[PDB]
Amino acid sequence: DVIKGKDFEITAKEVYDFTHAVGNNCEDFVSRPDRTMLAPMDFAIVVGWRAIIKAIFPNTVDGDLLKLVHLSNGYKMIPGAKPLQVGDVVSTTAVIESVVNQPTGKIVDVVGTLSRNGKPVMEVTSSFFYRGNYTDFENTFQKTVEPVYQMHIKTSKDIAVLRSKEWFQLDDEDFDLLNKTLTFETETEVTFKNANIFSSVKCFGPIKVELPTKETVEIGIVDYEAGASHGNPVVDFLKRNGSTLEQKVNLENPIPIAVLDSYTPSTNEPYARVSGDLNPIHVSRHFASYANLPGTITHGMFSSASVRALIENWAADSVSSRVRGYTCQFVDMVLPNTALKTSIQHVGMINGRKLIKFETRNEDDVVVLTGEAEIEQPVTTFVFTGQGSQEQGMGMDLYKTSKAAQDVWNRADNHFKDTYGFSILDIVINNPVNLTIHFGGEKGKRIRENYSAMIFETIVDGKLKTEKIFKEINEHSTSYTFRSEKGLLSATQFTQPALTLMEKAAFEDLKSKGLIPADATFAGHSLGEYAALASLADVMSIESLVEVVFYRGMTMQVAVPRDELGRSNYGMIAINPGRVAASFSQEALQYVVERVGKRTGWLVEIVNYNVENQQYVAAGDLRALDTVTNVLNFIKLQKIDIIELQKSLSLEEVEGHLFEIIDEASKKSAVKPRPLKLERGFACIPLVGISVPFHSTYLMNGVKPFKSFLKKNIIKENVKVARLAGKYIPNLTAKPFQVTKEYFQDVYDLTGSEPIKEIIDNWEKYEQ
Amino acid sequence: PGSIDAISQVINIAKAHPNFPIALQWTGGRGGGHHSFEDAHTPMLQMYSKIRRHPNIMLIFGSG
Amino acid sequence: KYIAKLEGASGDLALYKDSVRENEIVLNNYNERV
Amino acid sequence: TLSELIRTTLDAEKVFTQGLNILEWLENPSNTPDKDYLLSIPISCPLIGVIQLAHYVVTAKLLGFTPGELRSYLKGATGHSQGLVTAVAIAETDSWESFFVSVRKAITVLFFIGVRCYEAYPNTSLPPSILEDSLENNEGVPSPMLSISNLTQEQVQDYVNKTNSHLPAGKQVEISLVNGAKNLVVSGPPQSLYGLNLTLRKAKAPSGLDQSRIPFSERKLKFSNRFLPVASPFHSHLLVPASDLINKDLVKNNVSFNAKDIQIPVYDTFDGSDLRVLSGSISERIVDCIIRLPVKWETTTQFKATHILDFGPGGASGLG
Amino acid sequence: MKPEVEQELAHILLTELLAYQFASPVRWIETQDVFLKDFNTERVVEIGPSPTLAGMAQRTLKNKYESYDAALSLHREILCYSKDAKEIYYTPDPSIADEPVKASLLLHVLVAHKLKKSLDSIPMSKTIKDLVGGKSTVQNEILGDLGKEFGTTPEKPEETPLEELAETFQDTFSGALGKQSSSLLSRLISSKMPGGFTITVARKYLQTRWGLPSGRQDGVLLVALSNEPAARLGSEADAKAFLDSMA
Repeated sequence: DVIKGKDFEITAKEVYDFTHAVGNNCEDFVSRPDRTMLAPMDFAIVVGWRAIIKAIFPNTVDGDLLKLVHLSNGYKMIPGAKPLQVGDVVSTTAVIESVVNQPTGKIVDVVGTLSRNGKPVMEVTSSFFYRGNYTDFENTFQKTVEPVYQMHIKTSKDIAVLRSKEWFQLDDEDFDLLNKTLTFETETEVTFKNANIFSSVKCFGPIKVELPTKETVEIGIVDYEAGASHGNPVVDFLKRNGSTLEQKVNLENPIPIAVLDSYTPSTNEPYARVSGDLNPIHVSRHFASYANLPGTITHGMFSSASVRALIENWAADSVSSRVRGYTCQFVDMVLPNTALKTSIQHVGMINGRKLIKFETRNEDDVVVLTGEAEIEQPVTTFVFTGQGSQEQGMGMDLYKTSKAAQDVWNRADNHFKDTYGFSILDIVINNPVNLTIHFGGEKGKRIRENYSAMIFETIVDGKLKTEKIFKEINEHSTSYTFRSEKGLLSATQFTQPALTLMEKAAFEDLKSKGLIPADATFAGHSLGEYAALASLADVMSIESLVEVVFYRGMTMQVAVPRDELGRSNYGMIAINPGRVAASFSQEALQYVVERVGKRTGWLVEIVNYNVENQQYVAAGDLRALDTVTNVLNFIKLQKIDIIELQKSLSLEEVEGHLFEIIDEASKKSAVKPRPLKLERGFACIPLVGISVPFHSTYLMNGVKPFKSFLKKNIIKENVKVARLAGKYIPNLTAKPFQVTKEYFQDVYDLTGSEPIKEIIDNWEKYEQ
Repeated sequence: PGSIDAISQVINIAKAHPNFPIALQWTGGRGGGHHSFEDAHTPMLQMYSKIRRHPNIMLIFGSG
Repeated sequence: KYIAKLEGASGDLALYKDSVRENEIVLNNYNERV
Repeated sequence: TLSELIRTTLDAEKVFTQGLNILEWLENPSNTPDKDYLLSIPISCPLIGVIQLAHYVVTAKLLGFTPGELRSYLKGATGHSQGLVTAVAIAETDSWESFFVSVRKAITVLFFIGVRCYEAYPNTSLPPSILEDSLENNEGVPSPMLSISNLTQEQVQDYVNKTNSHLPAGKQVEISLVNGAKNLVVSGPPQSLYGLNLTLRKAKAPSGLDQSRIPFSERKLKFSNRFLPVASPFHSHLLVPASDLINKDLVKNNVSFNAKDIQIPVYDTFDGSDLRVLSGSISERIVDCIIRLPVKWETTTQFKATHILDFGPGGASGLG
Repeated sequence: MKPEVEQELAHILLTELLAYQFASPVRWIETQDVFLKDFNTERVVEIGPSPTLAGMAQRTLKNKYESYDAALSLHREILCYSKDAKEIYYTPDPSIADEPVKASLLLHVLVAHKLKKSLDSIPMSKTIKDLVGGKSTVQNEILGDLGKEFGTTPEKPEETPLEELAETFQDTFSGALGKQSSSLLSRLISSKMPGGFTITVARKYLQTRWGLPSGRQDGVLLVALSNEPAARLGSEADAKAFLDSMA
């Protein structure tokens, strides 16, 4: 039966006392004003003690409590809950896990459950050892709570195996188990007969299947019940055939973090006071000598806390929140005034949580303390790079080594061959100059039809036009050829997928090595945006991803008429506001650029708001770009401080003057050779090979084909809300991804979408 | 002397012959002709203490 | 060494540069004297 | 008398974990506590006073003088930070029997200063990335007191206003000790003092430079910036809540200093004035001279004399 | 809201979000100013072949997050994938003729012995006030030793590196040990366990077995002073193997 302790008020007093007892000097437990005081996870034992220690007391568990040995104590913060604040009221709930008779004595396992406002907060796991010889097999049992096991059903044999198992009781017998994901929430009662042979094995718990809608439903019961058995059949089945939710992944080489000297105090009195562990063998010498001990020993739970404080210091960088799960094995006992030598090792990861393993020795170089510590990564944001930076064989060093990388590239490459009839690898590795796609054979035909169906929409003097890309390609075409001057790798329908692949590949390696936090936020610059979504929320398959990115590159290439050769009348330039003048700011470029495009009539706009007063990018008309670089060349050579005579001297005579300054650079750059070579000057640097004003208003037209293509390659049942909500930051709406009215509204205010507005008009689809 | 290190050398000469008078003609960078990179004040403030330990040193200032 | 260490990475680099530039002027006198 | 003051004071035994049986700590070195906890301020402050009083004893005894005779040959006396209390206690002594009643006050003062300032601002664990960086940048173990050699008071005051401009009220740093003309000590949060040390490493020369062929006004400054091995910011606004609680804990422990009992001038550490010429309580001034008010040592060592006796701790590292 | 519909909305929402990302500006200001401020990100990881966004994040914090980061005591970690692989993957790297004794060797030994440290843990390109913990009594105790050892010292010798300070003594110094080093070697043989054989009998063993005259003899003894054993070793036979490793 369950033990409940008194609800415990945490006070600023009791934490302050406990920290100085154990010697934890972390900032989080000090009364700085505004930023409330935290309580350590060590402090749970002070709360837990009254309930936990009660478990070993009953008549049916009969032991010489003088010869009790504290074996192991483990903390485990449940996922999501915050650690103990100073103001918290904590309910304790102690369940005994295992009473077991071994030859050397009886082991008692206790599981505390701290409760804040009715929510579970952390599990306190203690193991206790009565020395002696006990034939107490009647009052001996094992009620454990087994962790959750998940099975991916792939084959027609996986289903047939489960149907052979008596304990696989479904609600619906006919239910389709193909391509589904079962999750098994399992506990198990065991009673004993001997030290080896169990008298009654009982294993039960619900069977939930992962639905496409992110939440699971229970449609299955485990119902195993046996007599004289040897082992738990159900669990051993789930070990081999299924897997845990969380996979531990060891590093190639363990890292010594630090080797530290924590010392035991001269007396055990001050810990006994705050803890409630008044055990006489720690304090009174005559009691100690009766238990055959080498004198008054230092508390087990003191040593645990003391080492944990250094783990907290040297792995969590003086932060209490990051440490998630701490266990502590007690090998041998510890005298006062002893010099403990604890070595700390970072050994592994588990889905973005560091595995710390420590080992504490005394002067005599004898093992005293071992244990494990699950510690969080710091608060993490993944940001994915955009266009520009692309070399021959980028990330191919990573392709050779990482299994996860090999998966990404090849599966994409297999699709490029089977749908668009080229090797994206060949492109990256070799960077050829001419590539010829051939449409011969049944397989060739399907690739040609895939080139045909590509469309875009440009405004041609009157109205919209559903003109297709690749005018040459018809039902009678055999070859199409890609032509560049340097190499295909820098022609942006190749740049873009390669860049996207490299980043995704890199990510999946980190995911395989478990270096990714669950609560990571993510965004991406122009292109990286797409990779980010495929990376952290599995929005598209690798298959469906590179399709879009390829199509993006294609629609970007044609949206501008470039009649002459590979030369349009559009481009873009990067600006450094700092270089021209020390006062020239954002609000200075927003005037100049808006005025040059209102005056000349030529379209020029800011497209990249990258770094404040250091890196902006303006795209548009090459005539209008030669003006802006010359106007910015003018304000850098005059150096006539703008804040001095902006509104302070000449009120809106800037507009008259800026025009006069425009119309001697505007009427000078309009008489140039038609596809004008752009040069660099003092602030404005041209982006080489960039010919398209992407992120401008000019290409608002060619969206309907791009949208309709996204609709084919982004299916509804591939979008996890939870793995996007307040983690994903788009480029359009630089606010956390939320599914709320004010978000939908903020989009349409920039967008003008009819599918968005028809949702705002009846936001009352709260009722299914 | 031009530098801190040169004052030291003069001192060591005064230690060698404690009975012989030595005119310590100090010159900063501010003086005319072949001049050092040293402020007039800074090195004297440093070295005055150890200079006046030896009586035979007659301390003379120049440069400007 | 203090050039090659900082060149791997611009204040407190020109002050190393004219220090080794100055030593070459004094060294040019030495081997001329030799 | 300190073992007494543990039980006499409300919450002392939990601050004084490892006791204060200093008899056994010296007579048997194996029972001695750690070198990390002795340096903590509630146990450090009074024991350093004890050492200063001890040096006064071993002086007086080998002369054959009573302490009343030794103080009489003194023209004056003063003390650096916490030595000031032990200075006034030396002014009060008359005989070997009426010595131990001054020893009882130098302790009360140091004891409660140690305890109540630990309550007001205790030192916290530092991020090891900041710690490791300061060790290889050769600055000391990060601590609430930061020593700046070889800079003018003016030069330091420029480099704190740069740091204090980016700080809110309760974390600003201030010049705390003015030891020499070019020897300063700044106090504040160790976190903030690291941020000050960032600014300093900019304007400092690498030590193996030989600046001998650079004009003087373009030379980089060659100075030493490093933390002090202390556990509390003395003479800081951080400890002002401690000030009120210490005066209150002198009253209940029957301890005050009177102008007529002290028979030599003891020099104020901020004014350089005589403490004998106050209207108010002397003890209340001595607190503020340690806790809040800075230490202009130059204007403190203003007296003309022939000989000065550094009983202070350190010896060659001593104040003298 | 029912998760079936919640799904439907998100799916639609994200669809137009990407469609219209394409044709509306990148508001990377408010992107930066959300995860830096509204989430207090302790670690940004740029996944990409070049550190473009690292730079953009790095210089945004330089501009307007000076006052904010310090106000929360918030340590920030800026990482790119390509450059800072090792911090992200958590895989750092391990990391015979007679000659009078050099002043460079003798200087190193006198410093190493006073600091209770090994003959390689002291690098020569380091000032005396640097490799001392600022103790100062240790500082001037070393300067007190160098005053006894070499005689005349430069001005502020504790501000010039031991490498630079070695050549200054090397000029006016020649071979002869002197006051301080002899007294330390006087302790080394006496206090430790050449139990029977004194200075003279220890000198003759180096000269007979290895073949080292007077100048080479002193240099081997100085290395033995830096590698002082301090454990009560038994006989001559162990003490012969001590002088073998030091040679």
